[PDB]
Amino acid sequence: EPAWQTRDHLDDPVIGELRNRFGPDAFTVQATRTGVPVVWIKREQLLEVGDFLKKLPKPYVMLFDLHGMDERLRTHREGLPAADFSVFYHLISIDRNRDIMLKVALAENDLHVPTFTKLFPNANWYERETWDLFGITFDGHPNLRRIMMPQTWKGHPLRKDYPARATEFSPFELTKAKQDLEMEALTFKPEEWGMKRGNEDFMFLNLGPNHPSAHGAFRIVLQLDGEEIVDCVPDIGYHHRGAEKMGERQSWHSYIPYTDRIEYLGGCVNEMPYVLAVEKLAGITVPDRVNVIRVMLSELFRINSHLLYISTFIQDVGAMTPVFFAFTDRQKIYDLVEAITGFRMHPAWFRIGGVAHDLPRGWDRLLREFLDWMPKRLASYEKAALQNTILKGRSQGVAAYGAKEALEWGTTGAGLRATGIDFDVRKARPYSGYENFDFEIPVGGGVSDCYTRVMLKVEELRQSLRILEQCLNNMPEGPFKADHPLTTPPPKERTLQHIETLITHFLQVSWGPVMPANESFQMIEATKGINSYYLTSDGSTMSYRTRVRTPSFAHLQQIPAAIRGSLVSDLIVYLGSIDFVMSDVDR
Amino acid sequence: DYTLTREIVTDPLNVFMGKLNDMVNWGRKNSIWPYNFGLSCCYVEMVTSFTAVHDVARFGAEVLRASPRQADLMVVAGTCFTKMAPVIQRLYDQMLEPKWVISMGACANSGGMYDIYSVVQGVDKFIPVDVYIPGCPPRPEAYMQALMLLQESIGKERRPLSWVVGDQGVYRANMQSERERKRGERIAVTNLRTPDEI
Amino acid sequence: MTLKELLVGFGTQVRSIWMIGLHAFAKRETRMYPEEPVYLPPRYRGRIVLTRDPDGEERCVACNLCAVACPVGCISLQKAETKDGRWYPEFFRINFSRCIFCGLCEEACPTTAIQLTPDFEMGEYKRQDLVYEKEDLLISGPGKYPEYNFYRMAGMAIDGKDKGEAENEAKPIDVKSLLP
Amino acid sequence: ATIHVDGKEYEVNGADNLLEACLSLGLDIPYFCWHPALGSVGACRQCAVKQYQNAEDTRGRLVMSCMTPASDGTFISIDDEEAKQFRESVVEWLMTNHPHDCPVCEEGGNCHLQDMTVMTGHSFRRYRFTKRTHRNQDLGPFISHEMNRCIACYRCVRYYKDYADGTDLGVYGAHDNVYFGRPEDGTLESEFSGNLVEICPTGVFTDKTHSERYNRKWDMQFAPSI
Ligand code: SF4
Ligand code: SF4
Ligand code: SF4
Ligand code: SF4
Ligand code: SF4
Ligand code: FES
Repeated sequence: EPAWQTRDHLDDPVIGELRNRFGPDAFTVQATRTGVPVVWIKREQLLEVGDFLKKLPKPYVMLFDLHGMDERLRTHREGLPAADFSVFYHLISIDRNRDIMLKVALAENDLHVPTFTKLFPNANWYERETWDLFGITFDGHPNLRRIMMPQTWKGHPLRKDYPARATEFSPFELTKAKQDLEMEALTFKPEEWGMKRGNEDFMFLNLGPNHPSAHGAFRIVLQLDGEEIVDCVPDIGYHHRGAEKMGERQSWHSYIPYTDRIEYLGGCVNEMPYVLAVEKLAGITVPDRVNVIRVMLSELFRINSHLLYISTFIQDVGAMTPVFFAFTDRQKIYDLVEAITGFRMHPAWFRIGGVAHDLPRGWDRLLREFLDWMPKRLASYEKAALQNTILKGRSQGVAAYGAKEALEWGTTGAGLRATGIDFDVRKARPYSGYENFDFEIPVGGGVSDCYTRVMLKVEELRQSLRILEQCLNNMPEGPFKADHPLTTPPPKERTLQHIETLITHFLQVSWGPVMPANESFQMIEATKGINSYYLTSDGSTMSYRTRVRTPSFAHLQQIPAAIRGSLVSDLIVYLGSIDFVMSDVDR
Repeated sequence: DYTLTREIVTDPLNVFMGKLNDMVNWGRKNSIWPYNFGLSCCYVEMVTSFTAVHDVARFGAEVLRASPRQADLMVVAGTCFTKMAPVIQRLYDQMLEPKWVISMGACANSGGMYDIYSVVQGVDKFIPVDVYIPGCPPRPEAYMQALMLLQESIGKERRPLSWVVGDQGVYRANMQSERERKRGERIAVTNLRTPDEI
Repeated sequence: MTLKELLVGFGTQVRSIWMIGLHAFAKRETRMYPEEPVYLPPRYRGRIVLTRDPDGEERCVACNLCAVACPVGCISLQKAETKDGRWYPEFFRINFSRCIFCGLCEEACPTTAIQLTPDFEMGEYKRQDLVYEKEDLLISGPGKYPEYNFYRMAGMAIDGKDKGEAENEAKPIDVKSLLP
Repeated sequence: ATIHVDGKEYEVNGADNLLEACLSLGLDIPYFCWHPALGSVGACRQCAVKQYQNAEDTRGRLVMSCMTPASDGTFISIDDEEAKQFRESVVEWLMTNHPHDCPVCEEGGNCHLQDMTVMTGHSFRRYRFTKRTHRNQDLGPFISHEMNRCIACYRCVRYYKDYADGTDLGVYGAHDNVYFGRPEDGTLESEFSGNLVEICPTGVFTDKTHSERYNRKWDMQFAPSI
């Protein structure tokens, strides 16, 4: 049986456990191509089901995702409950190496769900974004405000009746927002932001919208006792691009450039889960050469992103020299990526069923030159900066947390493995032929400090260099695109001389490829954490729903829980040690 | 041909005042201080241009001040989000004359691919722009080429030497476009290398 | 702090001093732009052109596939026809203030007319001049694909190519022919 | 009437054939020669589905859904492997002589033959021989004629003669050299000859008035008018 086939996962132990606990009539099993069991739970049993999953013998300990879906226009809902809207909760059991998607159906008028923050604290920001974009109210939430849009925003943008296009610019609302920005400090109250007792001792300090580093530009408001942060709430949404609304707005093939800019240091890494999920929707099993090419591009971009993260951390501590040489190494990587894909940072090169072109003649020479170049520069940067005492003193012991804090806040990537949990997507749930590569997953001792995360990313850099050596030495000969009818686009020469291939190309670049009505999911290990795409197709040439789960959202939500009681400089080196971008946070 | 900001007015430029304006223009183009403002991807290529492989510093534009009062040029490199547009406007208003604007990339040019509810469709909707770079992102040498374009536009603009005498309006030359300037050599291109090689 | 920590710190700072000095004694890696031109690979996605066939006519048949494959929607064209039946664009305009240089239009061209060329120097003073028209895009040669001619593939009759003169096409047999 | 399509029970009209009954239920069967306003003649042999004698039957036979009535207790399968291969083979046979004309064809993006080519899943050409060619006629100021694109689905002659009672359009020749059109160059004399541009599933008969200032269907702004 192919891995993309529609399955209900009734043989999974959690289905039998739920049947024995709540009864067979309490829930509905939906057969999808997500690869996880999808269970429709009644709204009044949601807290009981979540607590039962949290108290299992090998329990579901992390809320991976939480969002909503506008099911008013969904024409193919066979076997599904009646729902104007839906809210899905994606929970992951690391011990079981499993996951389950719970779905709550909602009517149009009765658009309220009980809060999930009593079970998982990342439900705070996830439900804030669900309320912001769908208007679904979560009862018992401490502060249910808009997290992506400003507070003075009319309408919820991810609803189907909201206009996706840009509204007409007027200087009146810009001037009003400028006046509100200038009056924001004098008219500040801590009750809206969720703070308390602003005592006559604490100061309230805003960290500025603009920020002079590559991580982005965002605001954090600090409640301070002297120099100690007693509370903070991050102000995000300044980098919202409406990427999911664009997923509903673009075809399957034309959304790939929009996948590139979700996290702009990732490129092909961000391209990977989208094309894998669309290939699950299409029933495409890509050949081995496609898998090795995609793995090579992903590892090159992972090395690029990790080099940028290490150099920016070294600069933020105070040593500004090695970011220049790191950018020279990034320029070598950009030379190879320019040769292969034709672009530097957003290649837009992965296709549904393959890649846009074949590997150019001379890719192996440039890869060999880069692989000879890298280790001496890595050792030079490590000995010049990362072994120096001042950066170690500034980084060690700053914003540490254990495995429980990483699990309850959905922390992924270097932090989660620094807490001693060996959970990598490339090993636990293999994708793109990652089971044919000999590489290791570096981990930590149980405390995720700044320095531990930086050194874990250095060891990930070395492992990605090993994977790139394996890609260089063993590159299969064969097709760079699948032999499926839904390979978009078809191979170019057969398009240029065969009429049926020209017909397929004509109807796939113009109207778009038709994916049959199903739901697919793909989870990959990104450069900054765990990145997933969740695609709902209604049978058309555009995505009915494109949900992008990013790790940076979870990390910025974990920020107040780990920095509470620390200093401002500790906060800025924590910001430098997370490996996030604001486009990843706000999408 | 020139245009005024206090309409189209011809070139007004005694020879000593002309040489003084020429040396003021020379000192202004050869010392351009960008502002450290980051929005999106295009700022990553901006700081790529500032690094060692590209070395913006040869143009004398590496000083890279962190306060807008000390900056001569504002490079809007990224998307003008709805929440970030008042910040951009306040930052540009914090600047002092003379102040020029380089729009970097498709987002800051026109909104780019993001014709979306939360993005202002071009930074020229609310602040005046001097140079535009197409790209997503522009490569660092394209930013260098825009820096030279701004230098050319600076070197033949007329500004008051002081506030005590002379005309206090600004004169920016209606420059010939790069498209019609380079059309002579761009159309003459016949063959290019096939994409199957390195 | 402790004396051992102080001595280790002084050693690490002196080591950083020596390594930065040795970086100073190294070889420069700076590209001398604009004096040294930037090397770009042949498939680099820069400035867009419209190319010609080896016979000298423009390759575009105004089929509007590139305009609909554009995710930005920055291609506008209209189909005109010659008296001999050859399709061509009456106008072709690209808003380069909007284009993200992603190459989906070149990927969607069935005649390989639209082509992204290795050229990045495209800065402009006014945004109105970033709308390139057909007089600014059509070049004198074939570009990256030097031999492909769509009208040799097609079964439509144009000037210099009648029915049955295309490749893999037989001569037309009239229904009034005497052969069975 | 009761039919069972791929193990799913449907209630249909026994006076209809299986193609119109299954298209009314939303099921997708490729077809060329059948039209709702014209009837079933079984020409293109494209609408094949596998019919079984009863519920406990595994062999079945490939039948034309347009030619088979939708009688009570009828067991058919559309997604059967043999039927899918046969439909892809029909599209493959139609693709042997079809010209490489989609960019310069006014039916591109509006083509039923393109839709049925994509729906059958046919995108690989193992035919390496020549394609037959036909000369075009002048049909007047409204209808443009391009006989290379014909798939011999007989819709034009059926509509124009059996429906519209026209006399000046017919079918000539035999075997694969079948030609559709007028006996000589001249204006199409029927008052309803413009419906050929939507009756023809290919780009043979096209709108010349639209072909003067042509743009594809996705590029249009449509309104429901009178
Ligand atoms: S133009 Fe492209 S590279 Fe620049 S900010 Fe926008 S999406 Fe990023
Ligand atoms: S490169 Fe991409 S954005 Fe630019 S015109 Fe082509 S399809 Fe549109
Ligand atoms: S896809 Fe090619 S032939 Fe078609 S309109 Fe565009 S440039 Fe012209
Ligand atoms: S009739 Fe259809 S398949 Fe034939 S050339 Fe025209 S669009 Fe293409
Ligand atoms: S000309 Fe058109 S309608 Fe007539 S038989 Fe041929 S494909 Fe069918
Ligand atoms: S539609 Fe049945 S054979 Fe043509």
